Amino acid sequence: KVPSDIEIAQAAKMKPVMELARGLGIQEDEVELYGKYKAKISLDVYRRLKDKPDGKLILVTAITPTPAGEGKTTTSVGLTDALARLGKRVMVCLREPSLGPSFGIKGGAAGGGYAQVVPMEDINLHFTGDIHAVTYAHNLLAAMVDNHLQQGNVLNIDPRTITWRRVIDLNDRALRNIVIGLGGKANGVPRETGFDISVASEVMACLCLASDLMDLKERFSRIVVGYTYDGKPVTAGDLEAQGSMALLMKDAIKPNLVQTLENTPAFIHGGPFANIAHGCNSIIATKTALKLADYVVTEAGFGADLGAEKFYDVKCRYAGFKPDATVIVATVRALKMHGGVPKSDLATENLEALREGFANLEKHIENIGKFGVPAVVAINAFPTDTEAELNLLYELCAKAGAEVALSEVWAKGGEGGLELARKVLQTLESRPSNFHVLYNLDLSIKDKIAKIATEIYGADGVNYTAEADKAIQRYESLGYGNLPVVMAKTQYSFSDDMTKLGRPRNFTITVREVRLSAGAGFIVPITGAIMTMPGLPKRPAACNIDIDADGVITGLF
Amino acid sequence: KVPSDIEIAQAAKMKPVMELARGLGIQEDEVELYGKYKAKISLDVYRRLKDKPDGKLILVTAITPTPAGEGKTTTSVGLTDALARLGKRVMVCLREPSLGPSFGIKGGAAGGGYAQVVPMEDINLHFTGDIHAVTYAHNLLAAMVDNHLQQGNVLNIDPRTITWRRVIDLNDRALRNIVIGLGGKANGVPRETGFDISVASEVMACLCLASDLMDLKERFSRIVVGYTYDGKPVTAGDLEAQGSMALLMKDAIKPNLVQTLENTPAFIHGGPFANIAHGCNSIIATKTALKLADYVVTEAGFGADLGAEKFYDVKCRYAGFKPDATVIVATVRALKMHGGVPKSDLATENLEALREGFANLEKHIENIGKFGVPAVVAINAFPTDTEAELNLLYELCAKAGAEVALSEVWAKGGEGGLELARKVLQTLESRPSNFHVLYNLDLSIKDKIAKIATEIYGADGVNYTAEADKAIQRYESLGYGNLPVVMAKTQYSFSDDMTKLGRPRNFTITVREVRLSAGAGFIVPITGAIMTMPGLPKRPAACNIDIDADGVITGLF
Amino acid sequence: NLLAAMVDNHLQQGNVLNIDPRTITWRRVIDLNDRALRNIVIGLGGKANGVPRETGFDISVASEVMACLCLASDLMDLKERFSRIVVGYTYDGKPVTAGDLEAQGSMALLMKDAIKPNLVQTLENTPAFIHGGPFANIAH
Ligand SMILES: Nc1ncnc2c1ncn2[C@@H]1O[C@H](COP(=O)(O)OP(=O)(O)O)[C@@H](O)[C@H]1O
Ligand SMILES: Nc1ncnc2c1ncn2[C@@H]1O[C@H](COP(=O)(O)OP(=O)(O)O)[C@@H](O)[C@H]1O
Repeated sequence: KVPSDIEIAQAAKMKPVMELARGLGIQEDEVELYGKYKAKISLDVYRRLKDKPDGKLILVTAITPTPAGEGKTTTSVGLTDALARLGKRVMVCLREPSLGPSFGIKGGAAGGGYAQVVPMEDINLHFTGDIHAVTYAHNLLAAMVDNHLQQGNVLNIDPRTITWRRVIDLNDRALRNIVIGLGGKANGVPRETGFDISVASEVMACLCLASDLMDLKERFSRIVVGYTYDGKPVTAGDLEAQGSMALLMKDAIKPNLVQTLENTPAFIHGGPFANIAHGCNSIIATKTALKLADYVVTEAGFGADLGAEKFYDVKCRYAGFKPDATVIVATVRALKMHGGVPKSDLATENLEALREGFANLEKHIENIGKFGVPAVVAINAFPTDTEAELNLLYELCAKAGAEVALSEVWAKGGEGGLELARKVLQTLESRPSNFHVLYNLDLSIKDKIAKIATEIYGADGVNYTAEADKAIQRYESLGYGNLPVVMAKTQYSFSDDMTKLGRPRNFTITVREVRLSAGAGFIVPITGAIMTMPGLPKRPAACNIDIDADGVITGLF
Repeated sequence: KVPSDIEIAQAAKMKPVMELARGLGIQEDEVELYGKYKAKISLDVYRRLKDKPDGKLILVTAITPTPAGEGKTTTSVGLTDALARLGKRVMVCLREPSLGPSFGIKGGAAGGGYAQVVPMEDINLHFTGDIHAVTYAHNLLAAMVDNHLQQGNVLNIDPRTITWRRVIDLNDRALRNIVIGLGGKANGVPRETGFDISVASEVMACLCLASDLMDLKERFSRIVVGYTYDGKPVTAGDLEAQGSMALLMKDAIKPNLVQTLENTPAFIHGGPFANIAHGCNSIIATKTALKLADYVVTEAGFGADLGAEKFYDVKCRYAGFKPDATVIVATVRALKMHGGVPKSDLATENLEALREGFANLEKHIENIGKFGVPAVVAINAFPTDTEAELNLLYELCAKAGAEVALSEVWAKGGEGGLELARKVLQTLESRPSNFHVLYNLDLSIKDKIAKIATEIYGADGVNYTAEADKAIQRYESLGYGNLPVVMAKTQYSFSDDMTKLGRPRNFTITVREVRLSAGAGFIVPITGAIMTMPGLPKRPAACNIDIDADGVITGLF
Repeated sequence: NLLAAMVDNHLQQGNVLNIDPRTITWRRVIDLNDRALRNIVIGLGGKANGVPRETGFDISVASEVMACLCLASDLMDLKERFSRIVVGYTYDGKPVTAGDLEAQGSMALLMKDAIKPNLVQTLENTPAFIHGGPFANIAH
């Protein structure tokens, strides 16, 4: 018997975040509660502590994802709980989930098992209203664009080249492509546009790479909404919108102090797209936790090929962060799959598969290697992984020359994470990390993409469509050449072939389109149509969700 | 002499709401803070005081609106504050403003001068996120309708008969008329629709008319979104959205405790339109106040002919309230506009036009009479009124059997309302009310409409277009005939012609359209052209809005 | 376009054949160079006005009707080909042809003079037929 995630977080025992705020030496006029159990820590905290030295930066990443599931949050949070069970002054920084999944597929634990962050309900509903403000700032900008068209279009924008869309945090496919502006001289200018899920907002992206508020304000100002008739780009700043957008963000820029079932301080702040964007919680939440703990467990989206890579290449580069360790997660199950084992064959023990599957992990370790960062494999263990496999895998990481550990934080709490914690410590004490950015700003865009594609995915090279080259020609020329590179591609493989599992070689990566996030300050190579607006299943969670007289919720998890 | 509104909202010391909370007999386990100066109060409070007697209910209303501004919210707060001075246990209930105005037309205070509920900024912006919840629940329903189409359209909704629009709390004209569902079979069902500003949402109206959560859930279920190809209604019940929507409103349902400049406790909750909806703050807020205090002041959008009338015929009806008194706000200024005087020369004394305009106010007093509620006029003092004009206003007011007070609450705060406060108290001590609604629900839709039109508006009779006659017959045959009537008409005339100021005679009203709010529980006849989505001006306030590092806001107020 | 008109009417009249409007391959045609018509949304205005859907126009000579005119052996053959024309698919993916909407006789009738070749001549009075005019890329 293990009870369900929800029953767990429910029977759990939360501590007023005000005391946790206290225990980290957050002043009480810097806390801003939302009930006894969530709060916004003013930015003033960091800026009074900007010199006190940063704790030690630990990134949790993982192997390329699989239907089997890796448990990268579970084990990013469990490690956190072990490090507190060892009297380390440690936090965990995490991403806020979109609201949308809650009502479609289902709501999920900020982690899972005995490695959750709480309160789980609030995290999955409106929480502190973070995403409501993004949405509202994005759409106020769009509002202002369409209105600017209505008022005579002084800036001579071609309505048909407007890249600025709209957001809503519901999986609504009906809004993917729409026409707005209908009904005459009074109601605007008809045009084609659409809606993406709000977490994919560039505004969401900025939230997460803004340094202070005035950085968010100015990033806003840089955003490309669309181009004039002569091809000249127009910005949020041209529309003199950056003010009001910043204003709508005033409270959302502040990170949200929650906690674990084991009362370790957690930040939850930001939650951007991991493909068309960098995949991390905000910089604010990390740079703050850094001045507040001696250890900061944090994480990034997908496998290490995308999350970690960008974590280093965009976030760390921006923030001046110098990560220290990095855990890479894995299962004998997720690895059996990378050895041509269909999801039904995860039942039978399979010593032979686990060997070839390993190729995925080894590749990652090398790639983490490539940053001057001390890896550590962590192994999320599963109820039917017979010990045959475990040691066989255990072997292969050491046989591949990097540290390895069993992780039982799912089933056992901070206790199951002690082993791994210790190695992270062994590593933190004895293994310094000369982190370097995998590339240089001044490289041409293609050079940059080559690097990542060649060095990280392990490809023989990159190929570029007619439009893709045309677009890069446009941007280098507009000056947007300096920026980093965010790699819009599948996650389920090192390649773009969503089915090329393991370490496929001989392949090349093909770049179909190239979008700009001037505001976030990056550039997005696309290697496959990107799902920016999911739709609801045949029967949405919504249909089965309910709340009674007592406030009892069913169907949410 | 008197500072600005924003200057005032920052100077005055706010008391931790938890105190105000306790001061009212609200247990700690019933208050959830949103910082120090905001709180949601539990619905458990009303339940634990179900059997205490109600304080006195006092409605603040006004003569016919002009573009000049009228005096209402400011009197509500000002009256409240004077009563607290006079020693009385008093609360004021107010509506939450939409986010929209803040960026286009203008963000003004919840009141003004020294008669303001605060914290200003938070009330005007995201507040405690109620409107966001309303927004998101309404659009989740929308999303669910379209998904229904896409998933085989089992309920057989004719997309084209869909009445459920979408909402956003921005002034976005371009969204009024849209076509969605485009892109292929993968992307939903192409159809026409649009957005309304969030506070026009039936969800908002249900929030404001609900008795608690399970009632709000029920109303939700009764919401009609569209019709089968056969003309049979399809409700949100039918798509099983009520639990989700409810769940999304679980914090939105509790009223928000806040306060005036003088720390008088104050509820802000709900915020509907006064034309397609009843334009009152919530029943939950009002009905709790009546338990926690001996005097509750609340108010209604637009003029007495609209807000007051709907306050009595809808709100009080749903709730079994009985107004003990009612204040009508008049200004010498506007009463002259009603006597012909254009906006440009309102400062010039003109007793004859003032005598003519009084007709407007006279008609309103008569109308409050018809509900059994003793009236008291409040003259909102302006520096350019002459003593002669004021005295003439008191003459007519008494010659019309109404007590009247001058009210300098905008400048002097609670003190400028003592004379009024005392007159109100004199009326309560000596003229106990005989409250009754204007009309019985038995009457047909056309009878109920006639009775309002003739008794209240002073209309001769009422006309219909063929479309209105079809709707009324549809609504009747579908059994919504015994519903209350909410008249969307212009606010600036008793007539349905916005130019016909003063006390128009020999006129007819025309009902062009009839929509239905089955969840809110009423029928909406439309007379003019009704704007359920304002749009941005030439140079929107959002362009002039900034915030710097010090947190200092400019061009927002 | 009569066929087109008949497809949409089919939708409006209760959509008995259960065409998914969105899978409709039968566009409309006009023998003008009109770019603005390539991508359109039709069927708007209310239940009185048809079924909103995406579609567009092709220049008339690209029309399959033109191609059938040019490949037909006579009228009854042109009628048959017509009937076999696929306009779209049921929600189930099964094809719905012009046969299914019973348009082939009408279309045929509309082509009763169109079917005969047109005799004319060269500058030197050598006899000359002009008849048919399809695209050489999507058609022959
Ligand atoms: N060891 C385990 N056994 C069973 N279920 C697990 C285990 N670890 C994680 N899970 C569940 O599966 C999901 C995957 O873990 P999570 O950390 O959320 O994945 P990721 O962060 O890689 O998306 C979690 O929601 C959790 O409930
Ligand atoms: N006596 C007065 N002198 C100056 N300004 C006033 C006075 N009374 C009201 N106002 C202003 O009018 C504005 C809008 O009118 P308000 O007082 O809210 O009345 P209403 O609710 O009828 O619109 C407020 O922001 C307030 O500052």
